[PDB]
Amino acid sequence: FSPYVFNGGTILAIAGEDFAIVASDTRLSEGFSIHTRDSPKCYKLTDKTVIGCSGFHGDCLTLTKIIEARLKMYKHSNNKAMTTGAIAAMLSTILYSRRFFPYYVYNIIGGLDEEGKGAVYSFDPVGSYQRDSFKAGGSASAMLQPLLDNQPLSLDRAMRLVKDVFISAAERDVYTGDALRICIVTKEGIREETVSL
Amino acid sequence: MEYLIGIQGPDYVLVASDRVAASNIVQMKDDHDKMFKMSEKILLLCVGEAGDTVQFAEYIQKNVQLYKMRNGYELSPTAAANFTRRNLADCLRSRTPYHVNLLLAGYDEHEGPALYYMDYLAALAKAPFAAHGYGAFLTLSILDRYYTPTISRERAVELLRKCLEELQKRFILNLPTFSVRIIDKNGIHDLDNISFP
Amino acid sequence: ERGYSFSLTTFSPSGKLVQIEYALAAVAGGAPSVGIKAANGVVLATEKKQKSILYDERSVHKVEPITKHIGLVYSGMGPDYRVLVHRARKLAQQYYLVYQEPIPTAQLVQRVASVMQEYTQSGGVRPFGVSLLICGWNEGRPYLFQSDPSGAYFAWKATAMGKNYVNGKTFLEKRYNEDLELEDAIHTAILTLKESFEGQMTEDNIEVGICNEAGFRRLTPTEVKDYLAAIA
Amino acid sequence: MALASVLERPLPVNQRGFFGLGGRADLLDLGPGSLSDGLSLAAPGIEMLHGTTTLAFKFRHGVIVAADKKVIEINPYLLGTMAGGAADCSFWERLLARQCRIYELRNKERISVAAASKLLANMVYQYKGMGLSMGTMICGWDKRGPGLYYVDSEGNRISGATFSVGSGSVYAYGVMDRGYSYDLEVEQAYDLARRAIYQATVNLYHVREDGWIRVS
Amino acid sequence: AAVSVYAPPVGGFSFDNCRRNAVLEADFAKRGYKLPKVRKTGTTIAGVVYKDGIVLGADTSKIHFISPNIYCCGAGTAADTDMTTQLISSNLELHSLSTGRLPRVVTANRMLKQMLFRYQGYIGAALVLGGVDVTGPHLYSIYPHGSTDKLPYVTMGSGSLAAMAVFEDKFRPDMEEEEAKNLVSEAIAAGNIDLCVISKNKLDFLRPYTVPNK
Amino acid sequence: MNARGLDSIPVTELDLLRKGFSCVKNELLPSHPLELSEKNFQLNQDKMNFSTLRNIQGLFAPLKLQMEFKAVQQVQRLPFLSSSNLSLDVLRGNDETIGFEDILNDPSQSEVMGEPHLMVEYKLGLL
Amino acid sequence: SYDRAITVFSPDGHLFQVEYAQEAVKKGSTAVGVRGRDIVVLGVEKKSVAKLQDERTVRKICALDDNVCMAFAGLTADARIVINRARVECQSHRLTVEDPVTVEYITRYIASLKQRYTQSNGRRPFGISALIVGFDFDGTPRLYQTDPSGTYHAWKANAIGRGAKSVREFLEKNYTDEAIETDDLTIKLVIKALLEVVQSGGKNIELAVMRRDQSLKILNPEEIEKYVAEIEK
Amino acid sequence: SRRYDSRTTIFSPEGRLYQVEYAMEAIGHAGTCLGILANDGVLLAAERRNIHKLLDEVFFSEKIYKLNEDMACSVAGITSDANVLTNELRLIAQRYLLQYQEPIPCEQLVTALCDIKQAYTQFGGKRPFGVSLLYIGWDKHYGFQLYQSDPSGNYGGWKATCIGNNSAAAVSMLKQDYKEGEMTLKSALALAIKVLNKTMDVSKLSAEKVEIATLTRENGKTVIRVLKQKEVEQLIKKHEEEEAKAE
Amino acid sequence: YNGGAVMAMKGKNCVAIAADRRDFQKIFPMGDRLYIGLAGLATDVQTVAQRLKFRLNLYELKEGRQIKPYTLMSMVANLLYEKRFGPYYTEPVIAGLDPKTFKPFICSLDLIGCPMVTDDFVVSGTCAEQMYGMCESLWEPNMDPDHLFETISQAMLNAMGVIVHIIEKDKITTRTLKAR
Amino acid sequence: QNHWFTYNETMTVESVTQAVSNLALQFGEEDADPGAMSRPFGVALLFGGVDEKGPQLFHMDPSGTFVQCDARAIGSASEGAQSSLQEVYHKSMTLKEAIKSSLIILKQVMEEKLNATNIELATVQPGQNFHMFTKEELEEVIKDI
Repeated sequence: FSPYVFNGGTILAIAGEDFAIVASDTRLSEGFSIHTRDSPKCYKLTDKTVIGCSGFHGDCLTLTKIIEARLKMYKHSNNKAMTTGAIAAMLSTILYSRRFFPYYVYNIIGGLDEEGKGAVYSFDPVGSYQRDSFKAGGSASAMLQPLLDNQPLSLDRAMRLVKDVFISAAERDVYTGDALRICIVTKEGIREETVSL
Repeated sequence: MEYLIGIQGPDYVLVASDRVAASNIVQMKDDHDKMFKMSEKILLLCVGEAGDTVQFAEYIQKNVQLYKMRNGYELSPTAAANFTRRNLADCLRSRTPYHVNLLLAGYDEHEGPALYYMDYLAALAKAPFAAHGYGAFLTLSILDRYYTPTISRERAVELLRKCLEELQKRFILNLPTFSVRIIDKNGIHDLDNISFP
Repeated sequence: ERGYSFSLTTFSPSGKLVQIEYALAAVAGGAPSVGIKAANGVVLATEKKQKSILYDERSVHKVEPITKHIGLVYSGMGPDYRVLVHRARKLAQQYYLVYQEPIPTAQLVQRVASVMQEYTQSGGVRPFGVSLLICGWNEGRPYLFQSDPSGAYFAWKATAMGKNYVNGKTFLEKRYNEDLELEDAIHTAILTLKESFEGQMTEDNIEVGICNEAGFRRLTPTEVKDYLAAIA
Repeated sequence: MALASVLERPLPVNQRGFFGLGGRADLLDLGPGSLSDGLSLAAPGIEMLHGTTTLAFKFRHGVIVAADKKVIEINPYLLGTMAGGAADCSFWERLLARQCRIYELRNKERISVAAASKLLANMVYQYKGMGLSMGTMICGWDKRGPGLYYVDSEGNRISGATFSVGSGSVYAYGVMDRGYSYDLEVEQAYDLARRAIYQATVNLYHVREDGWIRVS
Repeated sequence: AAVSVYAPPVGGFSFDNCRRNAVLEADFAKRGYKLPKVRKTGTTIAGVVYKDGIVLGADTSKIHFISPNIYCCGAGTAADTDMTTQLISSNLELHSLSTGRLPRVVTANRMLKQMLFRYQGYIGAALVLGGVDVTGPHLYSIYPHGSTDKLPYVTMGSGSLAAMAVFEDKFRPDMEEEEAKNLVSEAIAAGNIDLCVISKNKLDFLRPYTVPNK
Repeated sequence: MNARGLDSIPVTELDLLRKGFSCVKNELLPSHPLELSEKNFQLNQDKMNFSTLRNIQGLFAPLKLQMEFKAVQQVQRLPFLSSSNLSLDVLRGNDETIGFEDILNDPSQSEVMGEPHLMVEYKLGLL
Repeated sequence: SYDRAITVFSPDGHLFQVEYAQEAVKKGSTAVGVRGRDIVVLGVEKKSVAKLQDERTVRKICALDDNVCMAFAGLTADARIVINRARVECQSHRLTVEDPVTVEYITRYIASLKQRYTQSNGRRPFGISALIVGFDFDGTPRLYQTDPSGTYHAWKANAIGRGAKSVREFLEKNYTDEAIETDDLTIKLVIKALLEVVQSGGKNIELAVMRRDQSLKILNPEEIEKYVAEIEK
Repeated sequence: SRRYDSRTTIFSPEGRLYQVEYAMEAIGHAGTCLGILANDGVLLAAERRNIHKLLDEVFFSEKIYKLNEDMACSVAGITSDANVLTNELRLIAQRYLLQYQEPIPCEQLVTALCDIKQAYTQFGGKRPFGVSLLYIGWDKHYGFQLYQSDPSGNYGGWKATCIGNNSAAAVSMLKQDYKEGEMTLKSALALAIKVLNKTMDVSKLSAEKVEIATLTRENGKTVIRVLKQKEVEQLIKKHEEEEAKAE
Repeated sequence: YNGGAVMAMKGKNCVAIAADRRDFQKIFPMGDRLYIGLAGLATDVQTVAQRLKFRLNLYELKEGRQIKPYTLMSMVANLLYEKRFGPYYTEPVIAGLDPKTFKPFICSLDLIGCPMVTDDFVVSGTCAEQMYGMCESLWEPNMDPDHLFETISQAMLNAMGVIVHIIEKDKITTRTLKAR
Repeated sequence: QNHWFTYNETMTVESVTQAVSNLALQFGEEDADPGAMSRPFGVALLFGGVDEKGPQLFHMDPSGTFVQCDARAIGSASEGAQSSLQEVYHKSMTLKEAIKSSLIILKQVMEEKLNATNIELATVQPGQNFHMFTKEELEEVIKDI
């Protein structure tokens, strides 16, 4: 009885001077069979932060629910909404709480900071995290990171780059979905649109 | 592979040990002490798995010091040996992978000098001389051949040197130096180290 | 003063405990019982509270055996007597299981008294209102003990307790001998019980049990009647 | 429900939804909790530092530590190094920093190097054999002068004037053993550390009276 | 007073030497040494139900005592058999003292079964239980894992096959005492001999119970 | 059936001489299959009786039994001395049976015992 | 009224049971402690002497560790429990931190233990007060006092027990930097302070003297008589 | 007064523990016990209270108990509590012997028991033990010793003391008849006989009213024995002859 | 690890008990004329001896009489059955004289306490069956203490030094022997 | 420190005051957690700090309740000190004159002589940590008041 099951996915994050981009595919699968062709992996936490996770699906659902409950608790106790760095530290502590029976989830957090600039954090199933400028995760991260490394930008060119990166990665991967979702975090709020693949 | 040798005389107990650390991932210097001071006229020596001998010695030393402070006088060597034997037997059953070998030496005004021996299964015996380590049986044989109940303080160190060199000419190189201490009616003294070119 | 007569865990200014004295007073208001140690046996006698024709002889008895060689009788409360009897039987069985030999009388008395002492030192309970007489036979030597509600036990040669026990004690002092036998002891026990009796004694209103080298035995009503007719 | 409250021992029988030997009792409490902190009991890819080399030695004017981040700034007056599991090192050294701050607040005096190393060793010794993997060198300066200790997950805790752990440990250790000297100036010490770390195959720290600084 | 004690201790079995012995036995077997073993009994036993009593047989005593009307025989590990028999005998004596009359066979059977099931078959003790009470003669058969079985004749031990064959060949309901004794003797010899006879004519069920001697 | 019974690693963020010689890994799993079963026999028996009694009769019976147990178990000696447990045994029904807990390792003659004040404080919950 | 339960406030905000507990300290033998520059001196006066007694078993000055001492005044049976707990804690602190214990740390532990017994109606407080002296790891002498309520605070020279007001006034008048110049001067100052209440010195006085980097030392009647004679000269 | 007597956990307005005072007052009714220290032994004499004509003599002694190979004790107060305390003392001695493979020192045993006695005067709901003890023994650290304990939980070492009924007169006579450093066992026995004779005003002494125990060291071993009626009668006769010669 | 061997046999108003020398003590005295012998793992030998001494001292203090051999083996068996799962590695042997009737008694037990009482001799160790035959051959009913001494010495030697204890009503003699 | 460890930030004065006040609420229920205290605390506290909303001042009461005060005085002479504060406090004022006014009120209310040794003073400012005045600073500020 194996309590772990691998599900496909691929996530990305680009940090700008006054914006942040988080994108992911929309497929759920179990290697051979296809569960659904419509399942976004990007969840909005507050008005200035977005989280994207991939891996075992049940662990992802439990992690998102726990994160939302903790956000509500903090808002009630401290009379203000908590920032991106606090979310990152709290998530690291939550992840390390289960060192001897880990969550099988890879997370990427993107959003704005206090000064109003983009911020991107990448984690590991145990809890180690660090701040980056751009990060790729999921199954196809190994074959996608060198492309980004060999290739800050403005919003339009970053979107163009994101679109070409996913269209190139989907044709060479067996877990990429039939649709691509992009979430844009700026000072006026958050907006998102779906691009067919 | 660590070494432990002890010889009892008429009114003294000569004790020797090596000063090499079991280093496998960290580069250091061969300056490590395997001798612990339980009281003014008691010495205790431990070899075995790293990370347990020091804790055991610290626990025993703290208990002996507490007894002294609470009662106003000191523990006899025999009482200390029985106390540490019971403690070692208790600790052995709580940690299955566990290997520590003890050797207690002390002096008393009434019963005179004494030397005790223990195995890793917590069996206590009183012997004129004892050894631990690699060539334990060979060292015991040569000491039995060359021992005399009326030995002198010098002849003891000469016999120690003879045993070490005779082990060298047959088994292995003992590059680590040795620290020599002697317990008398005055206290614990320090002698010059034993080394080879 | 009545300020110290209510709580069990309070010392009087004179250094006295009053509730234990009241428990002793409760003991001294029950039916009489007599124990005499002869040269080769021990006899226990007592009254019984039924004294009626509707009582069933096989239902409840006052003289009870603990082991093959130990028995006892009480004076005071009965419900408190039953629990102590059960505990004594359990302790004897435990001792036999551990040491593979029957328990001596002194050890059993010590352990029972230790059990009874616990209820006289904590608030929220009351002391046992009963007193016990234990007889035995070990190494060819009879024994006779008495245990107080306080948890204190004495070794006796002849004693009485219950209603009108001072007169019984002085009667026994007047007519006790150190070289008696079992039959003489039984006659003396019946006489000293008759001293405090009010009605006509029959074989249906007293209980007698003896203990010699054979074991502990409770006398049948026919034997009690025969003994009673002997002294007239 | 007042009689059940008096018994100060909540059994599953006294609760609601109980039938048979079990019932709808283990499926009742499914909330996310209120407040606590505790590691889970025992039953993927874990990031580990493999190709990293570190170096540290102490002399008259302080402690110099170099590496190829890979150095944890515990305090303004305390320094640490990671080797092995990154998550374990970060978590336990954060706990050590919190403990040091508590000590300073309580006693109005900074903690010593020996006490900090002992605290870290005691924390990591409780989980021996569970799977933790970490190796740390702790640097600082206190009322007794410079200090240097080595702590790992196996319970080892030793003190010395020269340490080195990493892939190129042997070469760098030999170089700085050949070039070591207690009565050494700061410039010559910098040169020796740079040469050793170069031959091992660049960061550089220096702990002083009043906190550490970064050289390059 | 010890400085490492927080709560009062309790009684019962102790599991302190479990892991130590577990590794020590493996090491000794690897290096080829010998350790003390447990004494065992494997002599054949039997029993039969005749007209008005029970006949138990054993080969060389080995017939345990539980009550004036109940007896038992054991096979397996000697210490476990002795301990279980003694505990049941003491409990039944307490029961008889409290209730004032001789006990029943079913009570002993139930106590033994519940004990053996509680200890999950780690206490190896196969027993043959027989006795007579107010209802009549009874005979049972208990096993180390806690499963009983009521039969008119049983056999246990190494040579139980021949004894079972003899019983199957020459058993008849409601036989005489001498015939039962001869049958038991022959069945035991087919695999000295000790026989225990519990008869209804030597027991009185209309008198108060008194403690026997031992 | 009474003998068959059916993430607690806190971190201090809510004396080493007192406690020692213990690791989490060894106490993660039992050493013998009969260890936990024997250590928790009375608790399992009480739980089984409470379950059957609650299912057959109602809530009142187990509550009354627990109330009687709690009331009678408050008049004992202080924990550094040995008690008799007379009335508790009478209520529980163990006043005429002998088990292996009574003849093996007499608790009244234990080989270790700690300080009085320490035990009284530990029982009260302060330590 | 309001002075029979430990956790009941008077209408003016008074906890009378703790004050009554403190009243028991004011009946014990007087204790004096003076802090010098390289020495700490403790002095206890003998309330009475019985010729048929062993003086070794009635001492009121105890050693908690290599660098900590203690002197009390109050309930003798209650003092022993606190002393034993303090000794165990002193030995246990070294097992967690290699450094030796500090006087402030051990005073805090004792005060917290004393305070733990004034929080409930099921137990009564400790009726003792203590004076703690010693040397720190870096070599700084200290002197502290503890009360049954659970409060502690440092001093330069203090006196507890019966007849303590007069001794405190004398110490206030006669304490100066040129009086603690040397060990002999400090010892003579302590003896002079104790002589204000003791009817005859030498027989009703005991001193314990601790120097830096040294163990506790108990002076004997010969030395006490010699110092008394030198003072009387 | 009568307001602060309810329980043991109440402080009087001047800091007094009336319940403990009453418990200590409870000791004044029991029999008289004595203890004298000599150069070559220690002594312990007690007065027999059970003197009824119908009592039996089954036990080794009535008030003298043996705790160890090197110690003994005498009680005065409530027999029920004395039994519990004696059992606990024996258990403590055996525990120390098992731990250290050496006999327990007398002061350590006394302190261990006094802690238990003091624990009952602090936690409410319990009642303090109304017993006093006298200990004698030999030890390799200090030799012959004599201690005393009281219900408060206090103890101290003495050279000659007395507890029980009429203790003050006995202490007063001892304080003037005991000479330090020059007492032998015979002198101690004579002094004990004289003091018991003076403090027992019931009647003339008889050998069946007192019991005397003697602890001495003989060839690396400690021997504890109870003197017999013959020796007691000789001692009483010698004392009476001395008194007659005095006048 | 060698285990050793402990042997006991009885004669006429006298008993004997012997062990192997060459190194740990194997024979302990439990009374005036009562002895025990333990063979097996050294640490278990020491632990069993110490716990047995604890229990025996408490018993004798509480009841005030000398213990008898039957009660001693009952206590030993009760102590050993405590470890039915994970037992001590010892095989005790008990030999002594009654404190009142002065009657010989010998016994043997296994590692979990199954007693065996004989009338000629008992043998324990790792080589019991090897020397059982020679013990049977050399035994004779009703020997004086001397003949008992030579018989037990020969039995131990023909099966490395030995130590022999001879227990009589009055005196106890201990000797050490060696084969040349 | 727990909040810093978990969230990598610093608490606010209101949050700290609330966290402290959560402990003073529980009393009178000994059947709850054994560490609970059976009687109210007998101490009043004043909290002062600087956070995102600027300098703050809070007051906590043995009843377990807290509010925010622009100027509060507690202790023996609380009523007189408060009456004097109400006549002098105004919003547009500086730290120096706040110090001077508080010292003047303290001198008025104390029964002893204000001599820069029987009082202590401390301030917190935006950009500077908690700071306690030394002897020289106390003498300088106590001169000419």
